[PDB]
Amino acid sequence: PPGPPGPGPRPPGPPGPPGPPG
Amino acid sequence: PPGPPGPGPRPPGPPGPPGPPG
Amino acid sequence: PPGPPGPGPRPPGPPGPPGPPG
Repeated sequence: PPGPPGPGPRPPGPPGPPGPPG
Repeated sequence: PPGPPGPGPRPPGPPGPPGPPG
Repeated sequence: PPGPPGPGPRPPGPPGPPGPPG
């Protein structure tokens, strides 16, 4: 008969924007 | 009596922080 | 049969580049 559903593993986000202007 | 359990797929994280001060 | 698949948790991205000089 049918089995129950199996959560997957945890990639990184993209880089942040450039820092504060000097 | 049930079948065996089915892991799901691995999303990307949020943007990184702003970089260091200029 | 085995059940259906179970998505996992979403790291923050790296810091951005240095801010522009001023």
